[PDB]
Amino acid sequence: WIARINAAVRAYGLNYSTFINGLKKAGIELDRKILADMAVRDPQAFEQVVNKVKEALQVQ
Repeated sequence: WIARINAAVRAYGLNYSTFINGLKKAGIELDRKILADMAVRDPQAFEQVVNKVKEALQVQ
């Protein structure tokens, strides 16, 4: 539950590393292992986490 996170976020432009920082900016300490299930396998809830880190990080 590591490179599945990488594999999920590389669609956007995040390389998991910048996503990682933006998780803390969101204040949601996630994708640590076994969210990464949802990252690939539940793309509905994946898009929610991404949405929160998108405002918190990217578009902030």
